[PDB]
Amino acid sequence: GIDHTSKQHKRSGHRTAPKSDNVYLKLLVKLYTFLARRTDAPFNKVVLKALFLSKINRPPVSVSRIARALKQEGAANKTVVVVGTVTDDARIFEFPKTTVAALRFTAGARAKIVKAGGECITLDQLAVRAPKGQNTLILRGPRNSREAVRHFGMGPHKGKAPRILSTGRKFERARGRRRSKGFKV
Amino acid sequence: GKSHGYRSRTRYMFQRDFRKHGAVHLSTYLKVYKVGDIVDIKANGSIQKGMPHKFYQGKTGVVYNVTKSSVGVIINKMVGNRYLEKRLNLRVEHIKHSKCRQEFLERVKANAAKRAEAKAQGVAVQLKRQPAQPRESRIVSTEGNVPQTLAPVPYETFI
Amino acid sequence: AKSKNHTAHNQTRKAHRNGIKKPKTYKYPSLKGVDPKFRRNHKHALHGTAKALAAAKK
Amino acid sequence: MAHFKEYQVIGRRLPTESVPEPKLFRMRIFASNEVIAKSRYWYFLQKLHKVKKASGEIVSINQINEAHPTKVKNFGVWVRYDSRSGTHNMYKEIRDVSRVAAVETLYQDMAARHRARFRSIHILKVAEIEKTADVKRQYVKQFLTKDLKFPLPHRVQKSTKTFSYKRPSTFY
Amino acid sequence: IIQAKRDAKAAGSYYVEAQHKLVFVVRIKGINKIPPKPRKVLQLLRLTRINSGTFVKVTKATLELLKLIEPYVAYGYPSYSTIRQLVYKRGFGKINKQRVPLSDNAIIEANLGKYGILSIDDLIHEIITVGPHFKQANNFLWPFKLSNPSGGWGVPRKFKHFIQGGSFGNREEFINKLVKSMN
RNA sequence: GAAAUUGUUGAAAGGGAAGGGCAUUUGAUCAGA
RNA sequence: GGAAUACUGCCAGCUGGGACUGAGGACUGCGACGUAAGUCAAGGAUGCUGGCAUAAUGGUUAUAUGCCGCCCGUCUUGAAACACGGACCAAGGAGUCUAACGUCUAUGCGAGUGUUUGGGUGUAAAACCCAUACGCGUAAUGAAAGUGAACGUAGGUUGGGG
RNA sequence: AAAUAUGUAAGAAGUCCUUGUUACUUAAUUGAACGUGGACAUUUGAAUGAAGAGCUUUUAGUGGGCCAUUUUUGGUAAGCAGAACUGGCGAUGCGGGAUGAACCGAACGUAGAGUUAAGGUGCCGGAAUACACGCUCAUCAGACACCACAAAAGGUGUUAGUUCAUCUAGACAGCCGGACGGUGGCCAUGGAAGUCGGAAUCCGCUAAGGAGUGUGUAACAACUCACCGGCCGAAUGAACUAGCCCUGAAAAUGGAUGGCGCUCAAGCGUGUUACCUAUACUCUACCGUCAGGGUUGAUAUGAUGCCCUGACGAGUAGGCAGG
RNA sequence: GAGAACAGAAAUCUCCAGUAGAACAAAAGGGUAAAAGCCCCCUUGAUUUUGAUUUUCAGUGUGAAUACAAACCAUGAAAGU
RNA sequence: GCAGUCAAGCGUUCAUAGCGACAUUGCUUUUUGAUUCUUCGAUGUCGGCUCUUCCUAUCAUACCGAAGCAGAAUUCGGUAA
RNA sequence: GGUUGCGGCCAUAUCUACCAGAAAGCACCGUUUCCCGUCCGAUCAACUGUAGUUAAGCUGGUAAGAGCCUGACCGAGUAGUGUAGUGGGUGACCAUACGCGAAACUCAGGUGCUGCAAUCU
Ligand SMILES: [K+]
Ligand SMILES: [Mg+2]
Ligand SMILES: [Mg+2]
Ligand SMILES: [Mg+2]
Ligand SMILES: [Mg+2]
Ligand SMILES: [Mg+2]
Ligand SMILES: [Mg+2]
Ligand SMILES: [Mg+2]
Ligand SMILES: [Mg+2]
Ligand SMILES: [Mg+2]
Ligand SMILES: [Mg+2]
Ligand SMILES: [Mg+2]
Ligand SMILES: [Mg+2]
Ligand SMILES: [Mg+2]
Ligand SMILES: [Mg+2]
Ligand SMILES: [Mg+2]
Ligand SMILES: [Mg+2]
Ligand SMILES: [Mg+2]
Ligand SMILES: [Mg+2]
Ligand SMILES: [Mg+2]
Ligand SMILES: [Mg+2]
Ligand SMILES: [Mg+2]
Ligand SMILES: [Mg+2]
Ligand SMILES: [Mg+2]
Ligand SMILES: [Mg+2]
Ligand SMILES: [Mg+2]
Ligand SMILES: [Mg+2]
Ligand SMILES: [Mg+2]
Ligand SMILES: [Mg+2]
Ligand SMILES: [Mg+2]
Ligand SMILES: [Mg+2]
Ligand SMILES: [Mg+2]
Ligand SMILES: [Mg+2]
Ligand SMILES: [Mg+2]
Ligand SMILES: [Mg+2]
Ligand SMILES: [Mg+2]
Ligand SMILES: [Mg+2]
Ligand SMILES: [Mg+2]
Ligand SMILES: [Mg+2]
Ligand SMILES: [Mg+2]
Ligand SMILES: [Mg+2]
Ligand SMILES: [Mg+2]
Ligand SMILES: [Mg+2]
Repeated sequence: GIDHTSKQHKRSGHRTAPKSDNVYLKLLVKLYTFLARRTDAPFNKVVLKALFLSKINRPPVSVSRIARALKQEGAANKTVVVVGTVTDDARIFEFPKTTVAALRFTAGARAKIVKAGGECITLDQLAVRAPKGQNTLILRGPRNSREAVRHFGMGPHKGKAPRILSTGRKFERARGRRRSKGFKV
Repeated sequence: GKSHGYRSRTRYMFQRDFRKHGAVHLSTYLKVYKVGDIVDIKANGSIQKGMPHKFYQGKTGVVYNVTKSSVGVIINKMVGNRYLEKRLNLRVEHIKHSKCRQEFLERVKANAAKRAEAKAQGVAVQLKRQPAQPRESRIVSTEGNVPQTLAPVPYETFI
Repeated sequence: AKSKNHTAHNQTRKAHRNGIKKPKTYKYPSLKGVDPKFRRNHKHALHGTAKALAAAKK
Repeated sequence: MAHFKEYQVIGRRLPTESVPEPKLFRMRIFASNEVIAKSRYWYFLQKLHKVKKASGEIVSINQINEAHPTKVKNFGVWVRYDSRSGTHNMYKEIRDVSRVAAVETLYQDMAARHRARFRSIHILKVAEIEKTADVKRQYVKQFLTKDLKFPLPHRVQKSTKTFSYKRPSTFY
Repeated sequence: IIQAKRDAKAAGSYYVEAQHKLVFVVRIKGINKIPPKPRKVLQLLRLTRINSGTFVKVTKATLELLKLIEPYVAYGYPSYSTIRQLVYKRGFGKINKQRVPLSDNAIIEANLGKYGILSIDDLIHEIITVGPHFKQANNFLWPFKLSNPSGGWGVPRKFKHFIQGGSFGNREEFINKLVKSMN
């Protein structure tokens, strides 16, 4: 017998391959597994880990987010890497010329980048251009902007978006939500 | 029925330290508490206002707020399987400055001075405390100290 | 039929299975219960400090 | 406890700045090894003086060998022991060739006759009785008569085999 | 040390030997029915299995741990021969959280070289003489997995104190015989 | 044309149940090389 | 006074007998001996020899022998229970589908999304194509009237992968 | 006023130096908070450890408990009823306690070898009818904790002790002799003379003899004993103490140190070795799980592939995964 | 305790001693002596606004309480409360 | 319910022939309680009749010890179911 | 060093009984028109510092003083207590092992220290 100080046979708790059966995603995973194993560049390892992420862990990165990241001092000529979908954003009226590497581009996002004079490239094209992630800028979309997230941690005095089907007057607003009916929260 | 009041079971906790009853001496009110100061909580039974709950007697916390006659103290309370942040509004008669870090601050100053004198004289610092070490070898003389032989004593009652 | 009334048996074991976790101290703690007069003046002090530091970055 | 050895144990009641060179107390302890000897020394020092192992130190432990291990001696042994209902002092006389052998015999005899375990016995004193007629116990006095001879009737020889073919004899 | 004892005796003094700086502790009790505080102390001394042993540098902080776990361990002062045989036969290093046998000096150099330990004998020296890097060397050493004693425990019952005819507690110099029979 | 249940034949065992586990003896039978 | 011996301990001292194991499968390494060739007990067994070539080993099965072995299911703190169901066998026999939903995951598109109410079409309940709407989302808040999201490089400080 | 338990601190989110903001505060650039700038990494300021840490979501079952040591309440008590801490059983097999949920030991993948735990070694039954010192004879002996009961009080049974005494100037026991005088001491009593009783405890002669140790009388008397002698000649007496044994000790079918049986034990107390064996420890092999890695440079068709390394494996309710 | 007509053993007056052996609404515990007790003077902070916090606790509610803020007041010479 | 230990007293005198206070130690499960462990998909719930066996804390019978046993009768106790 | 005003710690400072106190200070002390308060100028208020005194307050000393404070190889490693055993004991309880460790008692010492400011033979 052994007095175990930790749980035995505990899985790492992190994905080691995508849950997806996309053959092209599996090929990209293979390429970046090779790169992460035989380059020692942290960019390749983080891209390989990002390729495993689920959909809610790969929020879309808008072109406006890419432009704001490129407005960083010294990042104007860096290749923007988004392991996920790049979406369009009509709220920004001036997009700069740049190279964006992403898993997927929305038609509008690709059109905006091309019209601004840049290129939309795949992750294997990015690997060929910069095998060690030279001059790269990894961008991640807002994870906690999800609709599901605001209901997380619901409870007294949390302010955490009760799970409700219809909203308005008569829908969970009287007893426990205001001092005039019993108490507020 | 059962009885769990605010001051239940505080009969000896909140007593006045026999032959130390009456008015609180003025050093308690002349003490100065800044935000971040570490204070020990000990309720004064003669001051019924701003009194801590019995759970916080003997608890040590950090001041987060300073008011006219009271300070706010942050206490980490064990509730279930985790600690919850509690904020107590305690009058200064129920707290005192904690000496749990006076030794640490003096050690900090002494370590700074020792480090400066080390980097001025040579290369040696040894700025970490060490536990009590095993004693080294020593020679014990018998000059004027010849060993006296003892024996266990026989039983007797002497009552 | 009478039953058991109370016991703390196994409660410490349950609490220590997931452990008693210290409450994750942060720098810049919350100013929830801080004296509102101090908070009101602190807001103006920080605003003036920010404006001074912005104007002095030449 | 086991086959005994005798140790002198000298301890110090560790010096301070006010009292350097403390009084260096000594004991003769019968024990099977030095760990037990030191433990017994500290036990009796805690029974006698205001000191404990944490506030004292062992200055010296030395095995004391029998001066004449091949000379037959009469020993008088003063012991104190705890019975089931009280504490009593006893004086016994043991004939042996060494203090350690006499003490082993004493522990065996106390266990046999009074059910006194090792933990319940304090050896107050073991001293050789130099002069006969100061031996006061008949079970030792009977072994000091001039030209003492005695037979060993009914000898029982141990058989190396399960079966014997001779109907053996107990002559001697 | 021998000559200091002889000279003190010749001068009529007593040479009090320096208190031992090193102990070897072997867990002699199973993993069942251990109170939480002694169980935690055993885990922090890496005795998570019966007949597992570790070296402990003696201070007040570790002496109180030994006091807490006394009824479940046999500990004492290991000799050079005991330490050498332990490291030679059952010496394993913790390398990348793995138990790797110390079959070559290159392993010891690659894992303890930054502390000036180049060989298995350098490791043994750092253990026996409690050096500046004793903590790192001892923690690099995987807890020794000893067998049961080959001639038995020498007592009918293990779980009373060594002073009381048992096996646990401080058996100061006899730990060498116990560990050798266990190795 | 199953099983429960039954007859005959053949084999085997059987001092107040039978059945089972590990191991091998003996009898019968059999694969692989 | 000089030893010896006991006891305890040490030797990187020598050596005999017994048992179990032989995993791995070109080389790579660390060593030892040897001046060097090379050899080796040095990152896991090889060498020589004999009998058999089949029920001999072995498997299966029946029996015998040694030791062990309470009747399953269930409720229960506790079942072999003098607690309940079960004489036996075959077949049937118990978390299903739907409406609306939470989390998570996969897929398509993405500030948009949903062709399939319906229309067109068809090799005719399939497949293919489609307008206007509608639903949800892109704005919230207030009981409501109502109002409605950039001082700033959409802020400062701290940590932050890259 | 302890012990145990318990709060806090042991640094870079620190320390030190200079001075910017404020509508707060001060008599006052006084202080408070937040700052800009500058200096200090070998031990960045105790020990030990760290199959890493932190974080989030969503869901099953459960919400009758019970037992053991210790603390403890009610109750005479309970295999009762209720609390505290811990460890367990439930949910757990394995070796031991004959047998048993909880005790001891130890927790479990499939095997081999070795060593042990608790417990044992007369035979059942693997292992010394081993060694050593003693104790016990039971016409109800005794024989390993939990646990399957026994007490007060007793015993010239036997063993070992404590204390106080007597003794060659003659002890104890034993046999024989004396055991007197004042005196029927003073008092109710009907009678009371040493011996129904109250008080008084003397003196003499003494080697010695109580104003009497008992039998006895109505009272006497008569015997007897304390006390002293004669004989003998070396040890003896008393009160206690506690070991084993015995008495105390009585229930119902016939039966239980587990059985047989065991008596310088195969019982009891103690000590020393040797030996036996768990699914426990050590080493190795194989299976699987987890973790860390190597390997798309091809003939390499199995990169969820091949390979290397280390550790781990109990399980009801229940969850998930691969089949 | 010592003193004064009725007036003693209890009436009113005086002094001394008096660490609280009294009193503070109530049960008990704690607290309190130039007071928290007794007497006197003035008053309505037993007011308004909405937050924070402690106990019970799920860190929900309710009750009770704590410390502030923004007003208006009371009291005192004032600090303050 | 039954049995002990002490022994102030009863027993004309005399503790213990027979008793025995004030106390105290036990045994038994033929009383009644206490508890709720077994049984509520069911152990037939009083008493009597009949019949067998077991226990001894023995009423009688056998043999005895003791007495406030002269005999007779009786009482206490032992081996004994 | 004395004294005063304000104090800090709050008896080593308190309590009882005597003794002493130069200078200054403090104090008692003298008066009732005014402000003010009482049954009472006793308290409180005001006025004088003049008429007097160290009697008291106050300060210090004394006492095998009471109390209080400190220390102790004093009691005592005792009581108690954490951990351990298939330890003892019918039990009640007790012993032992590894640790922690009192209180009473006894003895010895001591009897305010000190800050700011002013003033004094
Ligand atoms: K029933
Ligand atoms: Mg395992
Ligand atoms: Mg207190
Ligand atoms: Mg109040
Ligand atoms: Mg319940
Ligand atoms: Mg062996
Ligand atoms: Mg054993
Ligand atoms: Mg047919
Ligand atoms: Mg059939
Ligand atoms: Mg038959
Ligand atoms: Mg030798
Ligand atoms: Mg065969
Ligand atoms: Mg069986
Ligand atoms: Mg039940
Ligand atoms: Mg069952
Ligand atoms: Mg039954
Ligand atoms: Mg049922
Ligand atoms: Mg049925
Ligand atoms: Mg079927
Ligand atoms: Mg239920
Ligand atoms: Mg119950
Ligand atoms: Mg259950
Ligand atoms: Mg178990
Ligand atoms: Mg049994
Ligand atoms: Mg045998
Ligand atoms: Mg007795
Ligand atoms: Mg007469
Ligand atoms: Mg008996
Ligand atoms: Mg036997
Ligand atoms: Mg024996
Ligand atoms: Mg095995
Ligand atoms: Mg892997
Ligand atoms: Mg499993
Ligand atoms: Mg007042
Ligand atoms: Mg309430
Ligand atoms: Mg029926
Ligand atoms: Mg029936
Ligand atoms: Mg009878
Ligand atoms: Mg006047
Ligand atoms: Mg006045
Ligand atoms: Mg005077
Ligand atoms: Mg005095
Ligand atoms: Mg145990």
